[PDB]
Amino acid sequence: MIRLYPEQLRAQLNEGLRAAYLLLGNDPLLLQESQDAVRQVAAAQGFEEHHTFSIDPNTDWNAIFSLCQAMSLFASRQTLLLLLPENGPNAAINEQLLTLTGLLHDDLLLIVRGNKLSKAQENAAWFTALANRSVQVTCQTPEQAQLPRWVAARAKQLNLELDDAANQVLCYCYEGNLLALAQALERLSLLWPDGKLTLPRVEQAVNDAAHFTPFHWVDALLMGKSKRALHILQQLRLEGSEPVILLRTLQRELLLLVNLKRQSAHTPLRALFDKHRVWQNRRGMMGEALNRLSQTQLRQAVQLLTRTELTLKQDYGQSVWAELEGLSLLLCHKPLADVFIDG
Amino acid sequence: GPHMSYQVLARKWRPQTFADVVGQEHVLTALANGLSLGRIHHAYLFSGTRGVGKTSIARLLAKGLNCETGITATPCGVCDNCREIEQGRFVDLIEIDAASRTKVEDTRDLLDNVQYAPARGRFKVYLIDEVHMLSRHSFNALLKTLEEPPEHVKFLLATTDPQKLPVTILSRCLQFHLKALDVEQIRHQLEHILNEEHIAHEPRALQLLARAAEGSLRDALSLTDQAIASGDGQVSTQAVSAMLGTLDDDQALSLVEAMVEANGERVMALINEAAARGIEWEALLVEMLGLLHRIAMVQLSPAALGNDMAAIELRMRELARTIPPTDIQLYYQTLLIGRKELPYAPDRRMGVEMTLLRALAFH
Amino acid sequence: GPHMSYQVLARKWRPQTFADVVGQEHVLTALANGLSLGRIHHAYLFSGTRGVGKTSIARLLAKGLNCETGITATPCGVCDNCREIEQGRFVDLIEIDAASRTKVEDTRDLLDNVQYAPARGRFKVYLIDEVHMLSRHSFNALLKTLEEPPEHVKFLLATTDPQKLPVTILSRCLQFHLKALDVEQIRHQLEHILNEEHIAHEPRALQLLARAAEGSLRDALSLTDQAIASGDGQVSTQAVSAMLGTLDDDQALSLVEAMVEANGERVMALINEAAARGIEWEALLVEMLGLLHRIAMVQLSPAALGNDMAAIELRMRELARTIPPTDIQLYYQTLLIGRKELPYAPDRRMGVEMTLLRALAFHPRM
Amino acid sequence: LDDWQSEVEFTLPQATMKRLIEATQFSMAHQDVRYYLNGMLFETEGEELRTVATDGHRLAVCSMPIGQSLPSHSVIVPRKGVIELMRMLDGGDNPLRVQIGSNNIRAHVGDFIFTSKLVDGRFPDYRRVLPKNPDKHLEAGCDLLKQAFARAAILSNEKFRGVRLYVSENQLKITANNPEQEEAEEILDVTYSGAEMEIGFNVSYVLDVLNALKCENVRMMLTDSVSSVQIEDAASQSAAYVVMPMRL
Amino acid sequence: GPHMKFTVEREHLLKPLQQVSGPLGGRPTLPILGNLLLQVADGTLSLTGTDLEMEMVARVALVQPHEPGATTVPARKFFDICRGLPEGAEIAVQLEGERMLVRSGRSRFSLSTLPAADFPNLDDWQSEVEFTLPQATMKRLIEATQFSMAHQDVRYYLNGMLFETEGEELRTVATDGHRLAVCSMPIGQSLPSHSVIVPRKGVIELMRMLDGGDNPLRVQIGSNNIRAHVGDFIFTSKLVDGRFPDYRRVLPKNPDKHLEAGCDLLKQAFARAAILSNEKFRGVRLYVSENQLKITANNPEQEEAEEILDVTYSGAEMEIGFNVSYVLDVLNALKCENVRMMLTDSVSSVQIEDAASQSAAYVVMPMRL
DNA sequence: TTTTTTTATGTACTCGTAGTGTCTGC
DNA sequence: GCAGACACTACGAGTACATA
Ligand SMILES: Nc1ncnc2c1ncn2[C@@H]1O[C@H](COP(=O)(O)OP(=O)(O)O)[C@@H](O)[C@H]1O
Ligand SMILES: Nc1ncnc2c1ncn2[C@@H]1O[C@H](COP(=O)(O)OP(=O)(O)O)[C@@H](O)[C@H]1O
Ligand code: BEF
Ligand code: BEF
Ligand SMILES: [Mg+2]
Ligand SMILES: [Mg+2]
Ligand SMILES: [Zn+2]
Repeated sequence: MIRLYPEQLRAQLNEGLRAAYLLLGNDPLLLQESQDAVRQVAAAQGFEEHHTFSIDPNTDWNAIFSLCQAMSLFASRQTLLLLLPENGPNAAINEQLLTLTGLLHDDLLLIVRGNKLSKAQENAAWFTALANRSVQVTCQTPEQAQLPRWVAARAKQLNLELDDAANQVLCYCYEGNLLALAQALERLSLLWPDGKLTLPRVEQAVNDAAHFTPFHWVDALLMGKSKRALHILQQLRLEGSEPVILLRTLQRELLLLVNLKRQSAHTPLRALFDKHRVWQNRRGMMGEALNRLSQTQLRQAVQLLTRTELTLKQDYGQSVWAELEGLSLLLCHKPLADVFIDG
Repeated sequence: GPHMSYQVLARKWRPQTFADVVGQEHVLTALANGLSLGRIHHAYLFSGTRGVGKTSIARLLAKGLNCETGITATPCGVCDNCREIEQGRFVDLIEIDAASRTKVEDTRDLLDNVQYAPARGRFKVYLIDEVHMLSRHSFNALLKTLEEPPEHVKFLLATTDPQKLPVTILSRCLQFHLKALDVEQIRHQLEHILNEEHIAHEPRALQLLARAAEGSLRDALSLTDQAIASGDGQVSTQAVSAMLGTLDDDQALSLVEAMVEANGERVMALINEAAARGIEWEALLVEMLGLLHRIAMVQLSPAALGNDMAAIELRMRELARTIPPTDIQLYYQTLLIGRKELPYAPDRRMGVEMTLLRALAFH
Repeated sequence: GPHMSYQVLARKWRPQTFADVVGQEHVLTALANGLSLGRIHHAYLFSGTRGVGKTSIARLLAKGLNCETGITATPCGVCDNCREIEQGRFVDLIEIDAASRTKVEDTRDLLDNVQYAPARGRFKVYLIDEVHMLSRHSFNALLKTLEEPPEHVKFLLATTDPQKLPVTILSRCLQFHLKALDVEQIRHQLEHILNEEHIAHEPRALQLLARAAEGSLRDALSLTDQAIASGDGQVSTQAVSAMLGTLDDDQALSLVEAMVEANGERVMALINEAAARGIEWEALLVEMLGLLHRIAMVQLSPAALGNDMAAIELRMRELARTIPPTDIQLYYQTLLIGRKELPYAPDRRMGVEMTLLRALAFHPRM
Repeated sequence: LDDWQSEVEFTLPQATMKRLIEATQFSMAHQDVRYYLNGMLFETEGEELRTVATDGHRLAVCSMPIGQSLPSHSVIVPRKGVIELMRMLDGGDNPLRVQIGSNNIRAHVGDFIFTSKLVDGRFPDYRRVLPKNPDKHLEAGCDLLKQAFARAAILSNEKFRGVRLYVSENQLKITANNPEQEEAEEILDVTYSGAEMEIGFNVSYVLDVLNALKCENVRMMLTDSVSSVQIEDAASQSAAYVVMPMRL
Repeated sequence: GPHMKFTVEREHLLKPLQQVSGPLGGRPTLPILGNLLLQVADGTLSLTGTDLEMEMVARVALVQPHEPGATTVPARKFFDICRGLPEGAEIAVQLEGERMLVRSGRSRFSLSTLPAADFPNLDDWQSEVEFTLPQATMKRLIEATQFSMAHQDVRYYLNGMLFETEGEELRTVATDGHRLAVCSMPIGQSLPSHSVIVPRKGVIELMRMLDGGDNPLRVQIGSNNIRAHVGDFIFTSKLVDGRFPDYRRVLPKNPDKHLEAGCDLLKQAFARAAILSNEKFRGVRLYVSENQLKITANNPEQEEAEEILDVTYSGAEMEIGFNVSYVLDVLNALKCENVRMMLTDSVSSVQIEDAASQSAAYVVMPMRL
C-alpha cells in the first residue's frame, strides 16, 4: 500500500520482509529483472520454493492446495508468484485472494505481479486487508529524454565504457525497448572485452528494433523535417500499428490546432493552451509547433488527411498505411499548395 | 541417365565451421568470445530474415557446445558427436520442427525429456526451429522450463518473425539478431561457390543474381541453380538476361523522365516492358503522380525531399527544377484525368497508353 | 393452399421446354447443337443480367441431359426423370444455393462424394446458382474438380455477373452470355402469357411494362402481377400508367424548354406542380434525356422526329433552331449525371431540384 | 401444442422401433444440400411401417410388419427428431403409440408424449432407386464377409474408404489401396455363379450395412460395374440396402 | 536385400505385440519411432518398440522354419492385421524388396516398411545392481507406494519413484511432497547400496509388464538406465537426473500418540467420512480422544455432520490431523488387516503401518486452517 | 494525468469439454 | 458382466489472420 519505487523496494527487501509484495507498472524488462532480484534475495533468505500461478478469470485457484497444506519433505518456506491479467482481476478473484490470505501460513509469501489496477480493483477486499502489512511498488520505463542518463548509468554499473555518439545511436535505434538495449549492451561487452567502445562497431551490433507509439509522430511533422519523418515512418515498419490509431491521433491534434488558429485572434495562445492541457510535456511544444504554419497550410493538411480518411475506410485501400508516408512527407516543404489537389 | 544427382547448392554448400559463415561478423565474434568462457545463457534465440544462416549457425552451436575437446569457439574438424551432426542422425541434439509440433500434446512431451540424463557428450541441447508457431500453452510450457532450466541442458531456438513471441520468453532469451546479407557478401560467396565446383561465370551475371536475391543467400543459391539450368552448365549473361525480365525494376522513373520530351523509342520500349511485365497500371500511374507531385514540391523548394531517389539525385533533379511548374501542373492534370477514366478504357493497357499519348501531345 | 404455392406468375410460367423459352436464340442453338451432335461439356456458366433466364436455361439443360430417351436436345417433359426434376426429387440434380451455402466446408463436402455413381440418372448435374458469392477458398476448391471431373459428373454455373469469379474458374467453363431481352420479345411473351391466363390486356400498357422492365422477364412479370392487384383483374393502361408513374402529360418538354431558357421560376413551379400531382422522378429525367437526344438529332439532321416527336415538331424544331449544338450536350450530360446521383440523394424531389439547379448554373445570370 | 388430424395410432413394442431405426440410421443424411435427404421416411402400408434413409449413395429401407391396417402416408422426419426418438426407446415391453400429423410427429412412450417438427419436402421414390434386375446374385456368410471387409479396410484409403470387389465363380476377391501405396487382397468362398465382374465401392458403408443387419448368410444382387449393389439377408426380405459404386 | 520369414500363430503373437505396442501410441518425432522393429535372429523373434525413453522387446520362439533379417513395420497396422484374423490361423510373413507381405491362407496384405538401420537402439552399459526379485514382491513394492507419485511437479524429479537398496533389502521412495511412502521387502541375496530415479511412465510400464505370473523378475540397475526381464520380455528405461534427499527425516521421530483399528473398519469409516459430508473444501476435522475419533464435516454445500469412531487410542487428546485425500490414499493401499498409526505432533506428519507388519510405511503431513 | 476512437464474412488452429464407441484385465 | 479406462471424435470458444 506504500506505493513506492523499486529503488526503495530494494531497501525494504534488504530489511525484514514486509509480508506480501506487489510490484506493478507496465515494464518492458524492469518487471522481470526486479522479479529476478526478488528471487535471488529470497533464495538467500528462507523462502526458496517459487510456485508460479497465473491469476486469470475462469481459472480456478489451485493455490489453495499450497495454502491449506504445508510442505512436508523440504518446507524451506515458499513463495507464490502471481501473474495478474493485463486488465486486472475481478471481484471473485479479489475475494478469493482474501480467502487465501486467511489460509496463509507463516512460511508462505505472497507475490502479486501485474500492471496498474483500477481503483475498485486497487481498493478490493484483499488489498484493503493487506494494507496493514503488505507493500505496493510501481515503476515505468524511462522516456525519450530520460534514456541517455539511464543507459550511461547501466553501462557504469556493468563496468563498460560508452561514448556520446554510442549513446546517441543507441537512443535512436533502441528508444524505450530496454530488453533490446540490455541485449545490445551485453553483445557489445562480449564482442569486445576491451572496455572501450566509442563508435567502432556499435552500429554493427545494433539493429533498428524499438517501439514507437503514435504521439511522437506529429512531434516530427510539426517541424516538417522530411528526412526525420521519413526515417520515423521507416522505423515504424515491422511493428506496424494499424493506420486507424495514427489517423485518430493526427486528426485529434490537427482539429485542436485548427481550433487554436481560429482562436489565435482571441485570448493568447498560452491562455488558450490553458484550455488545451494535452500535456505535450509543456503545452509549449505545441506552442513552438504553431509558430510554423498558415491558414492555407492547415487547409492543405486537412484536405489530404480527410481524403485519406475516406481512402482507407470507404473502399478499403491497401496502400493507405504507406499513405501515412505520403501525407506526412508532403507537408514538410509545402508552405501552401496552389490548389491543384484541394482534396 | 539416373546418375550424378547434383543436389541443391543450398544443401551441399551448407557451412560446417564458423569460418565458413559469410557476413554476420557480430554474431560470429560474440559467440566465439562467449564460448571460450563459461558465461552461457540457457537459451539462445536466433532471428533474421529468409535464408541467412540462423539454422546454419544453430547447427554450428550444436557442433561447438558438444565436442570431445569441449566448449570451443574453434571448430572440431572430426570428432564423433560433431561428426554425427554433419548428417541428420544425432542422439543428444533433437531438432523439433516447431511448425509440425505446435500443440502441447506434443511439445510438453518433447520438453519432458529435459529431465532425462543427457546422451553421449555433455549439454543436452535441442534446436526448436521456427518458434513463432508454438501455441500459447506451448509457450507457457516453454516458459516453465526456461524459468528453472536443468543446469546440464541448454537449448537453442530460431524464428523469422520475433514479434510473435511472448515478451517473457523474449526477455529471458539472449536474442541474437542475424542481419540480411549485403550485395557484396552474396556476390563474393557466389563467386567462391561457382569457382569451387566447376562452373565458369562472368561478373555481371553475378551482380545481377545478387541484386535479384534481395539479400537472402539461399535465394541467391536457388537463382544460381536456375541460372546454371537455363545456361546449360554455364552461368553466362544470357540466362541471367532471361532473368533480367524479372529483376528489371527501375521503370516508373524513366517514363516520367521521358514524358517531358519526345525521346522517340524510349516511350515505346517502356510501354512494351510494362505490357510484358503486367504490373498494376493503376499503381504505375499513381507512382507517376507521386513522382510528379514531389517534383512540383521541389520546384517551390530547392531541397524539398532530398532522400527521394538517392541513386537518381543527379538526373531527377534536372526535371525537378528545369521544367516550369506550369508544365508540371498540366502534366499532373493530364495524369489525374487519365487515372480517373482509366478503368473505363477498353483495356487498362490501352488506358495507360492513352495517358502517355495525351502527356506527349502537349510539349 | 393453392397449387403448391405458385399462384404468382413469376414461378408458374418458367419454361419447361427449349421450345418454350423466349429469346436466347444463340445459347439455345448452341446447347441444342452440343446435345444432338454429341459435343458435350462438363461446365457451362450462364452470365447475364437479372431475370433473363440463366437458372431456367440451366434447369432445362439438366432435364435434357437426363431424359430417359437418351441425351436429347428437347427434354421429354412427360418421362419420369423430367417429372422428378420438376418436383425437385431427382437425387442427381444437386442444386446449390451458393449464396446461402458459401462456406468452403460444404464445397469440400460436396466434392468428396463426386466419385459416386449417379443414383438413377446418366449424369450427376451439380447445378450451382449465384456462384459469384462463393468464398475465395470455395472457388479455388472447385478448381481441380471443374477442370477434370469424372466421366459422369457435369457442372452448371448460374451467376449474375461473370467478372467477380476468379480468372481460373472463368477459363474452365463455357461462358454463355445471356443477351438481355429487347422490348418486342418482352411484349410478345407477356401477351402470350396473359392470353393463356385469360385476363384482358391493352397493348400500350404491355408496351409500358416492357419499356420499364429494362429487359427482364422476371421484372416485367412481377410488374404485371403488381398491376393486377391495382388494375382489378385486367392490366389496364390507366392503372399501369398510374402505378408505374409514367409521364402521360406534356409537362416534360415544357420544363425542358423552361430549363434551357434559364427560367428558374418556371422550372420550380413545374416541379412543384408535378410533385403535387404525384410524379415519379427517375422517369422524368429519362424523358429529359430522350427529348434532348431528339432535339440534338434533329439539330444535326432534320426530319428525324417520329410519332409524338413528329407531332410536337412545332416546338422541337424551334428548340433545335434556338439552342446551339454545344450547349445541348452539356445539358444532356448534366441531366444524366443528376439521374446517376438520384439514388444518392435523401429526397428524390430534392435530387431532381438539385439536378435542375445544376443545369441552370450553366447560365445563372438573372 | 394442439392435437392433429390424419393421426393414425400405432401399438408396437419399443424393440420393434429400435430394430427398425437401428436398421436404417447409419444411412441417414447429415448436413447435406438436399434438405429432404435428412431424417428418415416413414411410410405406412397395410403390411408394414416401411422406413427409408439415404445419403443419395446409401439407401437403407427396413420393413417390419405391424399387423394393423395403415392408410398410405409418407413422412420425412429430420435427423434431430430421429436421434431423439431413438434415445427415448428402451425397455421393449411398453407399447409405443406413434401419432402422425401433417406437420408434426408425436409419440407416446410409457407416460410421456414427445413431439418433433417435420421436414417439408418430397422424398425420392426408393423403389426406382433399387435396381430393376438382380441378374448377378451371390450369397456369403455374413460374419465371414464382415471380417474380410474389416481386414481389407484396415489398409484402405483414409479419406475415401474404398475397396474393390472382384466376383468370379464362387469367389469374392477384395482389393484395397491407399496413398503410401499398400495393397490388401482377400479371397472368400461364396455361392456365386455368373459373369465375371469387378466393382469399386466404399467399404465403410458396406461394413456399416453388415453391422446393421448381422444375419447368418447375406446375399447381394448386382448387374454391372456402374450398377448399384442391393444387399440383404438371405433369411427374409424385411431389410434391404443399396450401396453406390466407387470409380464409375 | 534382407528377406525374413515368419511362420507364427495368433495366440503366441497377440500378447507380445500388445506389450510392445501399448506405449507406442501418438505421433513420435522420428517416423521410425512410430514404427515397430521386427528382428528374426536364429529361432527367435525380437519385437522392439521405443519412445526415446523406454524400449519394450518381446521374444517369440520360432518352431516353424524362418529366415533371419531385420525390418520395421507400422505398429498400428501390423497389430490390426494380426488382430481380427481367425483364431488359430497361421501368419506367414515374407519381406520382399520394399514391402512386407503377410498371409493367412485366404488373406494377403502388403505393408510398407522402413529400413532397419534407421531404428535407434539404447547403448549397452554396466548394470551395477542386478538381482532376481520375486515377481509378487516387486508387485507389492510398486502397488503399496505407487498411489503417491506427485506427477507433473515443478521439481522435475519428484515425478519418479526412487529405489534404494541395502544388503538383502530394498525400498521404494514415493517422492510426493506432502506425501511420503516407503516399503521394506527383502531381496534374499546381498546387494550393494544404490539410489536410482525411475520415471512415472517407466514405473507404470514396469508394473503392467508383470502380468501376475510366477516367473521372477530380473532387474538390473545401472548408472543411467534400468532393465527388467520377465520370461521372454525385456524392458529398458532411462533415468531422471537429480537426487531426492533423505526420507527418514519426515518420519515422526517421537510419536507420542498411537492409534490402532481394524483395516476394514477404518476403510468403511473414512470412506463415509470422505463421501458422506466431506467432498471439496478441506473436509474432515479430526478430534482424537480416548478411544474416540470425532470427525467434523466441512464442505461447500454446508452439510455439517459429526461422527464418532471407536479406535484404540494410546494417548490423552489431540486434534488437527485431517488431510482427508492423502489419508484416503494411504488407507486404500494399506493392504492390512489391523492398522497402527503413529502421530507425534499436529505440525509434523503422521505415520501409518500395519499393526503387526512393516510392509508399507506411509507419511502424510496434515493441513492446517 | 488521463486523455479520441471502422466492419462483415470467412478460414484456421488449438485448447478444453462432452458425448460416445469398445473392451481390458478386472 | 463391466466400469472405467481409453480412445476417439465432435463442438464451442478464444485467438490470429485475410479479404473485400
Ligand atoms: N552465413 C551463411 N553461410 C553459408 N551459407 C548460408 C549462410 N546463411 C544462409 N546460407 C545458405 O542458405 C541456406 C539456408 O540457410 P538457413 O540457415 O536455413 O537460413 P534461415 O536463417 O532462414 O533458417 C543454407 O543451406 C546455406 O546455403
Ligand atoms: N428465356 C426465358 N423464357 C421464358 N421465361 C423466362 C425466360 N427468362 C426468364 N423467364 C421468366 O422469368 C422467371 C424467372 O426466370 P429465371 O430463369 O429464374 O431468371 P434468372 O436467370 O435471373 O434466375 C421464369 O419463371 C420465367 O417466367
Ligand atoms: F529458414 Be529462414 F528463416 F528463411
Ligand atoms: F439473375 Be436471376 F434473377 F437469377
Ligand atoms: Mg530456418
Ligand atoms: Mg436465379
Ligand atoms: Zn566436436
